[PDB]
Amino acid sequence: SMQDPIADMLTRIRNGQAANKAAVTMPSSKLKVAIANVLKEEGFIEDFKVEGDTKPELELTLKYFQGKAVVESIQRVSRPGLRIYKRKDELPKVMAGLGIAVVSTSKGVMTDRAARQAGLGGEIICYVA
Amino acid sequence: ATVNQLVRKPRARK
Amino acid sequence: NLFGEPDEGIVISRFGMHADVESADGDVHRCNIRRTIRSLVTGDRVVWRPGKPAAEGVNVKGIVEAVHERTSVLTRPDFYDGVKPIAANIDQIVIVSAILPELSLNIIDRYLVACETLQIEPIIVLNKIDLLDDEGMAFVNEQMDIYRNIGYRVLMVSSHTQDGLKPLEEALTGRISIFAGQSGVGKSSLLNALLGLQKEILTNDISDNSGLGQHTTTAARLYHFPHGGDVIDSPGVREFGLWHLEPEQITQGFVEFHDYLGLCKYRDCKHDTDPGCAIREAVEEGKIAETRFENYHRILESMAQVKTRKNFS
RNA sequence: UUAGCUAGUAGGUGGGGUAACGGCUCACCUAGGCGACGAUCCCUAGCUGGUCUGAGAGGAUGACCAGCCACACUGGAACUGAGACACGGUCCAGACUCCUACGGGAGGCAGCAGUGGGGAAUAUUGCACAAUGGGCGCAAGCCUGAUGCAGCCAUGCCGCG
RNA sequence: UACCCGCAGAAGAAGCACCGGCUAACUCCGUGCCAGCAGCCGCGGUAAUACGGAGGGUGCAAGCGUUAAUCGGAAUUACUGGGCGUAAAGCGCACGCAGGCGGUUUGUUAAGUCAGAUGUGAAAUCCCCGGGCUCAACCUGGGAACUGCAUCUGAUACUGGCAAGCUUGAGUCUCGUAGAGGGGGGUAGAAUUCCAGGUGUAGCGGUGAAAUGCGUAGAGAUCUGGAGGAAUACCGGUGGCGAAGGCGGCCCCCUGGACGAAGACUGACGCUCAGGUGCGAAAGCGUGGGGAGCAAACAGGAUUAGAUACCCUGGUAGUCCAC
Ligand SMILES: Nc1nc2c(ncn2[C@@H]2O[C@H](COP(=O)(O)OP(=O)(O)NP(=O)(O)O)[C@@H](O)[C@H]2O)c(=O)[nH]1
Ligand SMILES: [Mg+2]
Ligand SMILES: [Mg+2]
Ligand SMILES: [Mg+2]
Ligand SMILES: [Mg+2]
Ligand SMILES: [Mg+2]
Ligand SMILES: [Mg+2]
Ligand SMILES: [Mg+2]
Ligand SMILES: [Mg+2]
Ligand SMILES: [Mg+2]
Ligand SMILES: [Mg+2]
Ligand SMILES: [Mg+2]
Ligand SMILES: [Mg+2]
Ligand SMILES: [Mg+2]
Ligand SMILES: [Mg+2]
Ligand SMILES: [Mg+2]
Ligand SMILES: [Mg+2]
Ligand SMILES: [Mg+2]
Ligand SMILES: [Mg+2]
Ligand SMILES: [Mg+2]
Ligand SMILES: [Mg+2]
Ligand SMILES: [Mg+2]
Ligand SMILES: [Mg+2]
Ligand SMILES: [Mg+2]
Ligand SMILES: [Mg+2]
Ligand SMILES: [Mg+2]
Ligand SMILES: [Mg+2]
Ligand SMILES: [Mg+2]
Ligand SMILES: [Zn+2]
Repeated sequence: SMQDPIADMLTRIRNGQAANKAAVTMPSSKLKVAIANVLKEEGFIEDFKVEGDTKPELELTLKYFQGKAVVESIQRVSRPGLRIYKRKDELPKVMAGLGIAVVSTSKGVMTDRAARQAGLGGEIICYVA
Repeated sequence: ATVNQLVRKPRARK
Repeated sequence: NLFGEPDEGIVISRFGMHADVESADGDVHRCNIRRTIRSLVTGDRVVWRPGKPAAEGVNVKGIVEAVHERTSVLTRPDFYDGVKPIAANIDQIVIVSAILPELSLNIIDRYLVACETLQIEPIIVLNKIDLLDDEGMAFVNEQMDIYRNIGYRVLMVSSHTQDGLKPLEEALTGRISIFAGQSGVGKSSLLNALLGLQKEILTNDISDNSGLGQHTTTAARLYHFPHGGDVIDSPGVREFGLWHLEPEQITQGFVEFHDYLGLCKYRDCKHDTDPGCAIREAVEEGKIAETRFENYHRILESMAQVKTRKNFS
């Protein structure tokens, strides 16, 4: 059903980005905040707010160029049907280093560019292309 | 198509 | 390749990829055919070469190179098949029928029209006559007397009784004969009673229906008379190819109707809806039976229904 | 188009057993054991370090080199000895051939070549302990078809005219 | 022995395959779908660079072609990296075990994973830089590689386990509304056919046209009365219901799910499914009933070349119910 909520999060981002929507809403969680705040610090989105404490509702502000999609495509890599893990030197790049790869480690959620100074590996979340 | 289907039986090489 | 002596021999039968060729002494020797041959029929004298034996005394086939000219030909057209010759090089045909399953008269009439365009003399021969009574036999004899006034010889035989076989053989020697007829009219059994042929195959005989007849034996197999001449068996045929010529030739397809031409009112006549037809006056007089005249325009009205789409050679 | 398999089988006591633990063996006691994460049955196959192919992931295979296991005409058994259930040790049976005075014995080229035969197809019935390794001996020395070499085979790679 | 000095003179030392396109190279003659060629496409019956030969050339080279075999090309068993409306393919449908997977908050364990380190992954082969044999092949120094496995110390975001939860997921109650949902038992009226009676007369019936068939024992038609059988006009509509096949007169009884409103309440109780399990159009099969109409086989008449089919008059099995 909603068994991969991160893949449900990537579905709601990719649709409203392409369909010229100004802002989207989604059910919040701890892990969804730990991904959207990284995308806010990497220039892909604008802002996020939390609403509700018994039903946590996350909101995302979209971002455009001249009415053109900033996030052109995003790819869920690991999934509950097949888990993907890499080491500190087998971290894949997106568009040969242009896009970022969201990898959550013990030192929080960071990119593979940020995992060079950290020297860790773990679960690949999404290819932000 | 499903990876979990190939756990039971792999792709049958002719 | 590596062929033998060019010589003249008689083709026994036709098998598509190959043919059975009898030599000049009585040797069954199967051969294939040349690619440029337009047609090859049963009983056609050809130029052929018997290959070469690979093992000494054991050969497989030869080839049939060339085909001689035709004395006669039996061309009957068909829907979506075209004009196809069945047999050729013959002087006499014998129309063979039986009282079972049916004895029609329209099957008789269009072989008469065909033989008028081939200069061949057909002979009406009935089989299975032992099953009827003398009351029924006298009626069938009466219906063939009309076919006796028109000049065609009628010999009425039976295979399981051996009646009339000796007068059937006296007029039949020195010639080749087609035993034409429908399916299951006693074609194979009359071949057994005349020849005395090799009884170890002796035919394929399956004709068992509710009211019908079956065509089990194939197109034509060649054998020889004890006196002289050849035999040609015929398929069980229910077809009538009249795509050949004009209905002026239909008037020529009947013997006694020759002597009554040029006697009607007009110079052209349909002979059915035209006033004062002298052919119709001859039927009303009784010198021509009305069974033939009603079947005569049935042939002409069959040309109103076969002609419809189109066909040409 | 193999779903149930298994009674020394699974476990325990005690005796016995080998160099060592142990159903390895024996009596008794228990009724369990294995198995849809493939037990069991049938067929096929020596395996691995690797070679070859492929951008890689994968794919096909296991000759030469090296490591290990099994096997030494077929089958079974034990002795000897630190080490074998023993390629050129023995014993018994079967199969085949040889010798014979008819009663008997002899033999194991999957060692080097080499013959017969099979098959599309694979070699001289060569030389030497000079070197290396091993065996015996205090050493000298001897032995080594291991190996070092030579010939044949455009069989492959590479170089030149 | 390699090596080296010296001698004589180009003297002792080049072939095979191809030549339409793929794929490098074009003309000519001979032959006449014959011979042949060929891996594919397909060439040649009167002008063939494709056959045979010649001329000339191309690609290789002491080798050159062919055959057989493995992978690649082939993303053509698709993990990387394929599809399933009609190209081959979504079981007829539903329930559900094992298996896979799982919302949200916190703590804990560090299981999976990740970081570091030790030990190990024999040598040779491959890779990196060298050295050596006149060169190369080949031999060889050290390093890297061998992405493996085992152990210890770490980090806790995610996945797993435990613990306490939370409510939007999934459920429970009440008030309601719609429906051919299923099963069982009655009941109605047309129409069909049979039978009884009445009035009534020469054809009824059927087809393109006719015939078989029925009827002066009075058919057919009409009216009265009765019997049996099966189906439910109109309503009725890309209308409704059911997991699906499917389900239609009305009424009662039993019973199933679906949906909506207002709240209350349990607290992931869920999704999915190989074997297994049940339902599942009609035909047909077994036993015992039932019998109008329709109707395989078959009877009979037209059609026809024959009619076996079509058309028509009849007609059994079956269609009906129980099991
Ligand atoms: N009572 C009887 N039966 C006969 C007579 N002649 C032939 N038959 C039978 O009729 C049947 C048909 O004979 P057949 O010759 O096979 O017929 P056909 O015409 O050759 N058949 P097809 O068309 O297959 O070649 C056979 O069973 C044969 O025994 C006869 O005179 N009397
Ligand atoms: Mg016959
Ligand atoms: Mg013990
Ligand atoms: Mg060796
Ligand atoms: Mg070895
Ligand atoms: Mg041993
Ligand atoms: Mg032994
Ligand atoms: Mg030996
Ligand atoms: Mg040998
Ligand atoms: Mg041989
Ligand atoms: Mg070119
Ligand atoms: Mg050639
Ligand atoms: Mg020419
Ligand atoms: Mg060379
Ligand atoms: Mg091949
Ligand atoms: Mg592939
Ligand atoms: Mg495809
Ligand atoms: Mg299809
Ligand atoms: Mg379906
Ligand atoms: Mg190594
Ligand atoms: Mg080394
Ligand atoms: Mg090396
Ligand atoms: Mg060099
Ligand atoms: Mg009624
Ligand atoms: Mg509560
Ligand atoms: Mg039955
Ligand atoms: Mg009918
Ligand atoms: Mg029944
Ligand atoms: Zn006239």
